[PDB]
This record gives sequence, C-alpha cells and structure tokens, in this order.
Amino acid sequence: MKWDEIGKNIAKEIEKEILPYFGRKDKSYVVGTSPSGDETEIFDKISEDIALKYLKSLNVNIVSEELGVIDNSSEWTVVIDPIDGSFNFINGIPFFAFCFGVFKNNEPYYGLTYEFLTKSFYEAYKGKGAYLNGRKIKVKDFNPNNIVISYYPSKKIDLEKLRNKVKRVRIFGAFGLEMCYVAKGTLDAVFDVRPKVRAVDIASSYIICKEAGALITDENGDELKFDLNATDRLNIIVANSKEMLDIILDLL
Amino acid sequence: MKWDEIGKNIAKEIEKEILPYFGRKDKSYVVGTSPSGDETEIFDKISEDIALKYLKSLNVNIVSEELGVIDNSSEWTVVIDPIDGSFNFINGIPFFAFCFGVFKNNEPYYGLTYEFLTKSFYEAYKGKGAYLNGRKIKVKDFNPNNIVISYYPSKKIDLEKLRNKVKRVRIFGAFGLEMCYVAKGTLDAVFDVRPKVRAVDIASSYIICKEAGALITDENGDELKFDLNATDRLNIIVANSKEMLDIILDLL
Ligand SMILES: O[C@H]1[C@H](O)[C@@H](O)[C@H](O)[C@@H](O)[C@H]1O
Ligand SMILES: O[C@H]1[C@H](O)[C@@H](O)[C@H](O)[C@@H](O)[C@H]1O
Ligand SMILES: [Mn+2]
Ligand SMILES: [Mn+2]
Ligand SMILES: [Mn+2]
Ligand SMILES: [Mn+2]
Ligand SMILES: [Mn+2]
Ligand SMILES: [Mn+2]
Repeated sequence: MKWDEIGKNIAKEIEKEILPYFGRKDKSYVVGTSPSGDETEIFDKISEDIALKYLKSLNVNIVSEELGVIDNSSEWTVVIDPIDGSFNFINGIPFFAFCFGVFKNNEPYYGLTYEFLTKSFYEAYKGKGAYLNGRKIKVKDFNPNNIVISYYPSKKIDLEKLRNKVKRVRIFGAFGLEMCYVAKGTLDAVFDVRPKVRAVDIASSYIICKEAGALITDENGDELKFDLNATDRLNIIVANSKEMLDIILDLL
Repeated sequence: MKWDEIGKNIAKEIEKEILPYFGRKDKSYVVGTSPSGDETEIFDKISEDIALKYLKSLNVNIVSEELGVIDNSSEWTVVIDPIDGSFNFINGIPFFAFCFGVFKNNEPYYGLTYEFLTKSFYEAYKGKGAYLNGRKIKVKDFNPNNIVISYYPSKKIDLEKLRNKVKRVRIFGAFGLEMCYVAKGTLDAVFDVRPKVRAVDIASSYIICKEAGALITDENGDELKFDLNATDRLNIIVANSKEMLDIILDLL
C-alpha cells in the first residue's frame, strides 16, 4: 500500500462521510477548540478521525490541525489538514480540500491535495513531478500584465499598490488548495503576510509546488523554512517566479 | 412549456457538452470579439449556440453576451450569459454558472441561475420567491461583527476602510453567481463599481435576488434600473440589508 494509495483512500472515504454537510450550516455543532485557536466543527473532527483510523495502525508521527501532534519517534511523519477551509465548506462555498503530507526526517516525500468538488487529486513525490489526475502540471510562465493573484495582506500592506499591478484578483479562502491553483498555472501567486497559515495547511501543497516550479519564500523574500506542527502561524509567499515574487515582496 | 422547464433544459444540454471542457485551457481559444468588447471563446460560443437552438423557435426576443441581441418585437425577452465566469471555467476555478433571465415587457418575470459544479438551480418567479433546488431561500440577518463581502472596486474606493470594517473578503470572479450567494446567505454583499458588469451578468439573478429579499441598487444607492442589451456596462451593489448598503455606500 503506497503513500498515495493511503492518502487517496482516506480522502475518498472522507469524501462520502462528509459531503452531506456541504452548506448544511444547521447540521454542524462545534466539538472544541484546537491548538491554533480555531474551533473544531464536528465536520472537521469526523474527517480527521477517518484519517486517524488508517495511520493509527502504522508506526508514524502525526500532525493534524484539529488534534495536534502525535510523536511516535519515526523518521516518517504525516501532516493532514482534515478539511482545508472549514468556513467555505459549512457556508456552501465550493472551495475545500483534503491535505495529506508525508515527511521522512523532516524532508518532503509525497504531498497529496484532494479538491472534493472537482475530484481533482493534486499530488507529487519529492523529485518526480507534480501531477493532476495523472496529467503533468507545472507553474505558469509569468506575464507582467496578466497577473492573477490571490492575497491575504496586512494592515501595513499597501493595497492600491498591489491592485494596480495585478490583472485579476481572486481569494478563495483556502490557502492550501489555492497553492495548487498556483501548482497548475491558474493563479500567478498567493501570499498571506498576516500570519495565520499553520504548518498543517501548507504541508502537502508545499511539496507539490516545489515539484511544479513554484518558489515558496517567506516574508523577507527568503527560502521559506518551517516546523512540523499544528501550532505556530507563519508568513508564506508561494509564487510563480522571481519577477512575480519580486513584485510581491516590495509591495509588502 | 413552462419557462423554468425551458431554462433547466437548456442548462442540462450546456453542461452535457462543455463540462468535459472544464479547465482544459489548451483545447480552447478566442473565436470572436463580443459587442461589449470582450473576446468570445469556443466554449462560450458553443454554450450560447445551444441556447439559441431552443430560444429561437419560441420567437421570443433574445439578448446574450456573445451574439448581442435578436429583436423579434415580442413582449417577452430572454437574457442569456452562456457561461458566467468564463475565465475560471476555462481555468479550473470551479466558479461559473448559466444565467437565464426571462423578461415580460422589459419587466422581470423569471430567473434561472445554474451552478454547474454543484447541481444547484437558483430559480425565482416574480412574486413567487427565491428557491435553491427546492429549499426556500432568503438573504442573511446582518451582523457587523461577521460581514463576508466580495467586491470589485476602482480608484476612489478606500480599501483601508473596507477590509478593516469587514470580517472576511471573498472575491470569486463570477458576479452573476455571486449574486446568488448574496441571496442564499453566504455573503453579506457583492458590489461592482468598476463598470464591467452588464445586464446579461445580473438579469436572471436580479430577479432571484430581489424575491430572496436583497436590496439591489446603483452608484448612489438609487435602486438598480437597467436596460436589456448586451452592452452598456453598469455599476451595481447587491446588498444584504440597509446597513451593508450603508457601509458599501460609506466607503464609496
Ligand atoms: O479569507 C480569510 C479566512 O476565511 C480566515 O478564516 C479569516 O480569519 C480571514 O479574516 C479571511 O480574510
Ligand atoms: O475577477 C475579475 C475578472 O475575472 C476579469 O476577467 C478581470 O479582468 C478582473 O480584473 C478581475 O478582477
Ligand atoms: Mn480551522
Ligand atoms: Mn481544517
Ligand atoms: Mn486548513
Ligand atoms: Mn465575458
Ligand atoms: Mn459569460
Ligand atoms: Mn458573466
């Protein structure tokens, strides 16, 4: 059973257990507060549990938004965001996804990202190409007019500066899956200078952007580095290229 | 035949023959320039071309994005947008719909709005009430500590103010469909004062929205009143309650 066979299973299973919850704002209570502050809706937990029901038997560490960490001493740890974008999901906004990330000794091994309503498996092995349902995806070739980013800026962020250079603005309110929309050349880039995105949100899509050509810098335009934890919020800047990144970095 | 049945029929046909196309930015390409200006792309013309098949035997007036406007000197006028949010559609962003607005002597009569990705019919008869797939829909009870608005601003639009007063930005690139979201209680609002939206984007939802209880309006809040042609761009502010309208108006 390969790592994707693992992930893919989990995601499909999760798919069926929780789709009748999409929009159903009346069907979901909160079951508790998680490490990062965020509230765990029952839809959230339920998804993470199916994940836990598979990775439980194996000897591996776990990182997972709701539940937090579960160190098992292995040179293998998985990072799952059981639902990337609980909001959109409960408010019937069709921008959610499942995030599965595997790390051998804190190093990129294989990232799974499943966007439920498209049936789109975004996955990629460390050094082996980033794909889309098989099809070979890669970031987009920059265009100094046709830029199309999605942002989550800070107060100090000059907005008019940005918006004048950007050709199209989108903001789908799920940063992981938005990364993958960079992964395939849809989006030119997507940042978040308002430290919110935790490890568990960007893990699986970290690995895929890498294997697709994205840059994935931090605030000061430096090679983003992070720790495997369901805590600590950080500044990420996934991008299309230098030039793009260039553009971003300054406006901040 | 009941309009609603005719609206649904066309929709299904459209989805039958272009959902395959979804995301495949390769297979498509520009085909003409629309009267409004815009570039017509094959999926668009394929979609429209299927509409007119059904709506030309009816000998009704017809008005749509690509072709423009066919005058049959009837009391009845169909207004069509074969794909709302082309861009996203041809670029894997799962946010796009079919807009079927039927007018009785330049006066709202019926409205269909179809979210292909979600199997969601947004329909409304004048004086009947806004429906989603059966369930009855209304906007959402305002709450300043929880606004969720989408928007497309120009120059004189204080972005400082907006993001600071609101609690969640969600820009989606499909105004027509966004209207149905500001009509089912997903967003508190969505305005477009970067005059790009046209009759064919709003029309069918202008209905649905109203009966759902929203307060559509123009620049200076004086109720939205539009002609029925494929050109003539026009500001607009589909709002939750008056507070929203206020706020949108304040910032403006
Ligand atoms: O789109 C984001 C997201 O939904 C976050 O959960 C919220 O805290 C932010 O303020 C909003 O802008
Ligand atoms: O969402 C819209 C849209 O997709 C248009 O194509 C683009 O010209 C606008 O700049 C963008 O904000
Ligand atoms: Mn959360
Ligand atoms: Mn989550
Ligand atoms: Mn998440
Ligand atoms: Mn267009
Ligand atoms: Mn269109
Ligand atoms: Mn449109």
